[PDB]
Amino acid sequence: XTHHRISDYXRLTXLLC
Amino acid sequence: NPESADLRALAKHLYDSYIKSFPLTKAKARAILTGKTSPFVIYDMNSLMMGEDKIKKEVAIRIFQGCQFRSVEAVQEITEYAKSIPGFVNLDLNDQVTLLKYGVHEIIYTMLASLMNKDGVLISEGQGFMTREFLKSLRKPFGDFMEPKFEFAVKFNALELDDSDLAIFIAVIILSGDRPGLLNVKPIEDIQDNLLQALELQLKLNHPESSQLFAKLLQKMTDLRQIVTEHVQLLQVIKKTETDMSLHPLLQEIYKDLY
Repeated sequence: XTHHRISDYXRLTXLLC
Repeated sequence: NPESADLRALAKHLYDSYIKSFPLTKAKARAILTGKTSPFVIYDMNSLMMGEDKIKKEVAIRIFQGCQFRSVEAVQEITEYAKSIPGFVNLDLNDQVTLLKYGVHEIIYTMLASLMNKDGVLISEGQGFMTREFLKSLRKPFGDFMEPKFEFAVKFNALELDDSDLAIFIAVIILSGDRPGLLNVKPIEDIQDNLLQALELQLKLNHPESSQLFAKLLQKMTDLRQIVTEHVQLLQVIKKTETDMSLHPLLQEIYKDLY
């Protein structure tokens, strides 16, 4: 989901979420 | 005993999840390296050449980038494993991201040891073996990029951990309360405390002859932090000499403002 630094972690967030 | 049961059940859950998350386990790597099942050996430029046909720009750059691509696949598998660790996905999402950012390379090196011996490393999902000496032969500044990993692996492998041990140890590493920038340390330390007791019980059951194994393993966690530090510095150097070389964007996310 969304988090404070998401705009710097597109790819990692893709994997986690 | 209901706590004992819980702890054994946790060890079992993590082992089951590890197996699901990581195709190339230590058991599988050891079977290949000892012949119970051989990899194409790359020991020089000619064998690298012959290797490109048999298994899957300049050579040193190609090998380094190969290492990065393999790291990217490990980040994927580790992220999946982390999601299976009880409590992890219930943490603050900012904190989950911080735990992965700082945890993933330490796990990479831990699990890389499974594929290594003192003379080289399994590559291409166990279909090839690249000699340590060959990796040392590459031109500056790539000549040494694997040496810290080999050195760690030879010492780590001497503990003779199995995959059931490793599953708990890597969980302990990810759930580290001391990562920079964590917002809520206490819930992380609480989970890690359960994992540490699971680990202690696992090692007592699984390595009764190894009287100080738990303590020895806690020390390795600290050692892992230094290889990562040294790797990031190594990348700084390479980012200087080699401006044309593209870096992997997932890794750039991980490395950005790391240490």
